Amino acid sequence: SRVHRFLATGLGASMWFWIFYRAKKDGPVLLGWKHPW
Amino acid sequence: EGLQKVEVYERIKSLLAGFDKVNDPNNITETAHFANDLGLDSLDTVEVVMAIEEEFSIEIPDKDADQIHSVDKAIEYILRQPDAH
Amino acid sequence: PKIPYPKHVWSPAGGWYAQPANWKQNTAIFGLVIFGITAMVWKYSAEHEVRHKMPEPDRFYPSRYWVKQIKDYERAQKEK
Amino acid sequence: SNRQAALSLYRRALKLALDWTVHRNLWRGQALYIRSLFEKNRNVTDPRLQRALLKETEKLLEKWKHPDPYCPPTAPGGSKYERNLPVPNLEPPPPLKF
Amino acid sequence: VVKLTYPDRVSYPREFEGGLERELGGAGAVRAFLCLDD
Amino acid sequence: MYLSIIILPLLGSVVSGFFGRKVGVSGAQLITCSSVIITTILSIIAFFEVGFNNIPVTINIFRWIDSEWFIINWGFQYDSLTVSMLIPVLIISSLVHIYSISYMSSDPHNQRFFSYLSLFTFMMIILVTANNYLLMFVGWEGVGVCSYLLVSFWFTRIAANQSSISAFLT
Amino acid sequence: LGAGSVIHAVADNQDFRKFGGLISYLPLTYSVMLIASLSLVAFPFMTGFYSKDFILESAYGQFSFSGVAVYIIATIGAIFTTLYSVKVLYLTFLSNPNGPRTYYRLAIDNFFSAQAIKSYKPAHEGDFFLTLPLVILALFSIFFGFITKDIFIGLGSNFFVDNSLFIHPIHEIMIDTEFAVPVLFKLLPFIFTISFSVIALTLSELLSELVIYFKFSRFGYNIFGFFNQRFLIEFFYNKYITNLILNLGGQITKI
Amino acid sequence: GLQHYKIAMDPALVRLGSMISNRYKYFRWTKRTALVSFMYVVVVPSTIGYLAYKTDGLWDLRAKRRGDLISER
Amino acid sequence: RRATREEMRDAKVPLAYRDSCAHLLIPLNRCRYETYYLPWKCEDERHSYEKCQYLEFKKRVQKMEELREAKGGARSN
Amino acid sequence: MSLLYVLLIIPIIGIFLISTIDSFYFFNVSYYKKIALITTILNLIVSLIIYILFDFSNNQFQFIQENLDLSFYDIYLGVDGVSIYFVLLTTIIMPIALVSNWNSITNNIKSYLIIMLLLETLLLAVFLVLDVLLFYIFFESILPPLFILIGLFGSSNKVRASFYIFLYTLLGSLFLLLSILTMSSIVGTTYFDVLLKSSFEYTTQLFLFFGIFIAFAVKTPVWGLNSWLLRAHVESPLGGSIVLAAIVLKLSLYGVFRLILPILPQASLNLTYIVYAIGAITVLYASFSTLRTVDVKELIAYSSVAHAAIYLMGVFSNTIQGLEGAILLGLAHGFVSSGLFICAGGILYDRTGTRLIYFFRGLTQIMPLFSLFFFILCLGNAGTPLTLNFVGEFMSLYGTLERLPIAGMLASTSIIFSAAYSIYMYNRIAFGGSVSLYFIDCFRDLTKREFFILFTLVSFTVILGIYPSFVLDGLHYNISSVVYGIEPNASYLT
Amino acid sequence: PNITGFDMREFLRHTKTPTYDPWERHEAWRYTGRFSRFNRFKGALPGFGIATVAFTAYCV
Ligand SMILES: *P(=O)(O)OCC(C)(C)[C@H](O)C(=O)NCCC(=O)NCCSC(=O)CCCCCCCCCCCCC
Repeated sequence: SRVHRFLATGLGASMWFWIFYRAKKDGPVLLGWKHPW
Repeated sequence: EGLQKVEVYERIKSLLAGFDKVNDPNNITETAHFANDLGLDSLDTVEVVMAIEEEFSIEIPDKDADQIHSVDKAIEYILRQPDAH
Repeated sequence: PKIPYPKHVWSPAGGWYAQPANWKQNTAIFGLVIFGITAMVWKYSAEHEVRHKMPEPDRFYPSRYWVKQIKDYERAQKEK
Repeated sequence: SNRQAALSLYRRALKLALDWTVHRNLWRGQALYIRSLFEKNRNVTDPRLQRALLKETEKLLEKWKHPDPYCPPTAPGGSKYERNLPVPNLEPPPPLKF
Repeated sequence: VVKLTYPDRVSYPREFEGGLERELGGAGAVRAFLCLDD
Repeated sequence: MYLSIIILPLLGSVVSGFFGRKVGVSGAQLITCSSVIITTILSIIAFFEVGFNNIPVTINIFRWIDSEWFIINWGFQYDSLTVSMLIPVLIISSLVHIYSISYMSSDPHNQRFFSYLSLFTFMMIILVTANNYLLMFVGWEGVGVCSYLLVSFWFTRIAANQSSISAFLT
Repeated sequence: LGAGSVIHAVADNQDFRKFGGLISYLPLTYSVMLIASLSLVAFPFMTGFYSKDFILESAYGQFSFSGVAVYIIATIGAIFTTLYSVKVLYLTFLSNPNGPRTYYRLAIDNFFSAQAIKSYKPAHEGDFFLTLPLVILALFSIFFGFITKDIFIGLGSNFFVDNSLFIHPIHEIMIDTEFAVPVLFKLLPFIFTISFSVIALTLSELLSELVIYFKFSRFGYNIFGFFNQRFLIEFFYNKYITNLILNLGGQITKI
Repeated sequence: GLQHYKIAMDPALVRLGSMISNRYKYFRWTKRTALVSFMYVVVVPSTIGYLAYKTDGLWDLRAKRRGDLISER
Repeated sequence: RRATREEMRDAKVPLAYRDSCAHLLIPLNRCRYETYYLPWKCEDERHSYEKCQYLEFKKRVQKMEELREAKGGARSN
Repeated sequence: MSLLYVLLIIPIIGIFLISTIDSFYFFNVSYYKKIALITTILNLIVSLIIYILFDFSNNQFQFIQENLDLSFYDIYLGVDGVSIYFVLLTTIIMPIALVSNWNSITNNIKSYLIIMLLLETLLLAVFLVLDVLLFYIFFESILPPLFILIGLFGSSNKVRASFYIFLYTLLGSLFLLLSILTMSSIVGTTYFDVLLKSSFEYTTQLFLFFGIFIAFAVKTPVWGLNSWLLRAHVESPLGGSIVLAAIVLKLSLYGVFRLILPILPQASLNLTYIVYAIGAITVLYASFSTLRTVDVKELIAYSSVAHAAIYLMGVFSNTIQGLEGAILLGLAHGFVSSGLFICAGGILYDRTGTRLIYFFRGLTQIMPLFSLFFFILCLGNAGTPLTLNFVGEFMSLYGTLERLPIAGMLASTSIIFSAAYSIYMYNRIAFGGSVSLYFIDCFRDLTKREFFILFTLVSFTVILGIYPSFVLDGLHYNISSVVYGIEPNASYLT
Repeated sequence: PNITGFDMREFLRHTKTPTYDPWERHEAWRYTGRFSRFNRFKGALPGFGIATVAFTAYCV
């Protein structure tokens, strides 16, 4: 039943990647370093 | 499907086998009295019961915690209650 | 395990571990009833659904095919 | 008398400690202090203070009583207690005209 | 503690041209801010 | 369509609860889950239609109370708020319906159970889809009775009984 | 639902005092509950982040005494939100086992002679019907917040234009929520979330002594009991509300 | 007149029903008991009645707009 | 240019955004209507609307510079 | 011949039919119940023909008959909007009351059937007579058949109960009779059409109000006068209990629509604060005690005292909403009270011989059908929506509140307190454990008889709960006539 | 203090893993490789390690 581990890491892989990918663009916005435009 | 004779005897055996205060692991049998056969005293007996119920996921009431003084009675008492996991 | 229970106790919801041998055709028989009166509801719903703003023809709109309040309007708009 | 109840205090004494300290390796050494504490009063014989000794300890169990002690689910106070209860009377009802 | 130490307001009340008299139900209703006191 | 997402969850529950003898455990699950799933699919359609295109829709089946100035209808209004309300209600209810298929294969009374959750689903649509406050109170008291009926589902639990009283009475 | 599969794994136990380990035993179950908790604690760029965090800026955006006053109240509540969020994750998953052997006794070690067929039951996860809703909600708890942020929050969204949610211009705070608030307060809950969690990680499995010292102090004993027992509110409810009703009925029907 | 099912009639429960049934026969007038009878029969309804009288016709919501009062007296 | 009521009311914009800065809001509402409010297609004019709001905000906050000065830094709320 | 007199005589044929068969055919006791059951169904049919002909927008009394043979005490019959649903309710209940004791009555079956058939003729005549002396002649005539019925078929303390129902009713009525007699000496008659258009001096109205209110506060019953109800509604046989809680209780509520509202306008408007004090105190006290009641039948009986206060406050609200909801509440109360007595007095007491709630616990394990209906009936008692009981409570409470806010608010506690005893009774009997261990013998579930008298009773309360326009429609025009007051811009139009 | 010897400081002082004890053999299995501190935290963040590898690839 190794499919359970794949779903465990697969969702865990979908997460922790949506953050850095989004922090690459929206990260400078909420920090006040650069305005949204 | 439920708890069996061999299910409880060996499983409980691994509990008191870890005692460093018994005479020896080879002195435990089906009818091993807690005091006469293997070396335990009046206060260690309840300490064993604390272990038994914790690893059987049940409760041992004080009324029924005193008739329990031998491993033989442990087998018959637990099989009486199907609340065992 | 399985809890013992009386065998005389008639339940409308079934009883303790109820399942008939014919749980499928009976399920199919009941399933037709739900569908039958659902579209019966859908017919009455499609006939009484009243609106005031009309959708653009381009936009995705599933109800353009069954409801009346705009089907007549759409063909009325198809007159010029 | 003065013997059956004495073990009962020790039965709950270490059990009470475990329900306060979730990490039971802390509780593991906790029992030894409880154990050695019992061993100190070994050959106490006169019931006059022996009864009073049991009264005094019962006071501190209440003074350290847990807000909610652990109970297994299939136990009074457990989660699964009296959950799926079979009917006490399995025999069918007798012939009566009602 | 918060009452003695809390920041004052930063932005002025929004100025709405005409006071939104008509759109908010007429004169017989609560109006917006239009060149009033502050 | 908009009145259908009110009827389907009701229909699964009566067959699950009043004819659960005649559809069996697995039939009660299949009927009610499908009814919820079907209601789920049309709910997301209404969200795409009521909100995105900005068309609120009105249904007035018939009158409920009619006394002088007081005309309360069994009437339903979909607008931007109620389609948004019906998304979490219908997505989760379906998943919980599936989650209970695994959850309660050992519980005997499993088809009285699946009717209550589909009866809960019905009254939550009633609550949010109403034209008026009084019809909302039907879904209001209806989920309250559904909650009592579920809190004391193991009614041989005295604890469930006091808990059900507290939920119902509070 | 993540907790529900946990209860099914053990013999329907619900106490944290006998929970632990289960990392290898419930990999999928741990993964989803972490995903859910992160959105619950408003970890940045999650489904719960936009929804839960915006509140505080909206609370602070209304530059009044009450708005700032509840910002502290909400933040300290958010601090304790982190504490139990890791407490569920730690005690059930990221800690030493605290249950009996049967919860963790796998089949890798023999440990059995004539009972190899049975008696293992080492808290396996559920079947397809139990895990499918977990995965479905897991996707929503990650992405659904960002996708619909303009749908509901936006800045000048015209989604609610049939007078479904009426807002009066006299107390608009939407523009002040994004502009007038200082940057520190916008990211302040993020600072508290990442910080106050590690103290819990430090106080358990790293020291595991300060919490015990704080428990047994007379001042610390009652604060544990008082909060455990729900601020004694039900005590004040049963004795002075419902038992009062049950005795007024007793006085009327006897005297 | 018909016969019913067989019941484990509990004399303690049976006798408790007898006393509840027959309690009316043993009531007496006391300093306590007249005070209880006086509070719940006289004082309390007199309190509601006094408030009902004192606030009768006082309010009316029917169509009172902004700038008008709920009160009528 | 500024948006008059007769043309801006027909746009059906919220009450709180009926300000004179909503000229750029009418095209913004269209794009969300065009692409189901997806927050990765209307990025350009979304920023364009925030221009006027941000520029207005600075003019507004700079007004407090003399307003709270007249009160000697007192409490304005 | 008037259909109304058809309603009054068919039960007399049944009595005559029942008593002479023994001279025709040891005739089996089954036959006389067959005649009694059929006779009530015929009354139901006629009353249903009358409703299908009834006009909902006519002031004149309908289905009247020419007499032109005036004596000193003639019997006139009429059917308008307010009285028709009360007649409709009586002819619906009576078949169910006989079926509820189909097996429970063993000895004196002829006597039981004759009383109830007589009891039906007397009860319909109350809602049909067209003057106030006739109203009193028939509202007090039920006492001898009720006295003998209780002490011939009652429970252990039937003697005490029969003496309580007879001596409280007689006393309250005598105070009512002194008021009716004063009216007739002023007006010179009692005929509704003549008497309604007479006015009265303010002092006369106040003293006429008392006597009538003494009478209706005994028969409501309001708390403190309610001890006859706890005895005579428990010790009665089940059919008598059904008639006493579904029909007899509602004669006083109808007596406000003929004797208090149209002829004592000023008196009612100034004495409402007394009535609402009594009514709110009644709701409040009758709820706390029924929370502590051990007799299962007495708990159901004494919840009627709780609900009868709500519709008593609705008829003194001078509001078209309160008056209508009051009739709806007393109409729905007849269905739910009837079912609850069937559940307690007919289904538990038959099987167990006891009514002590101590002996009952977890019947849902053994009685799935009984638990079902006993749950809808408990919800209706709690005024849960989808039930006509809810619509009556809601409409009465709005009227009570709109007339006197503090009293309606103190009445509005009923939502909290009626659910308290209705669900506390439900979880103690149906739920709360596996089964009571005092049952040394397993119980059969509902029979087909039990399943059908309950199915009807909850059917009426539910159907009229989704669509109460069936009753509300014919009530509107005639109940408009019993309001008192005017608007500054709609009075004296010229 | 009390007739029974019970010191709060001494009670709290013994709150540690004891050097000697008759119960390690029954409680040793918990503090092994299956539930060691390093192995417990081996999968605290399941996909974090894999995600970073893909993240760096996207940047480059
Ligand atoms: P075996 O050991 O069974 O023989 C027992 C004998 C018969 C010797 C008895 O123990 C006996 O007669 N002994 C003398 C009297 C007695 O009962 N002594 C036992 C010790 S009493 C004592 O010392 C009082 C305190 C006991 C410890 C209480 C601990 C409670 C919990 C503390 C922590 C709470 C917070 C976690």
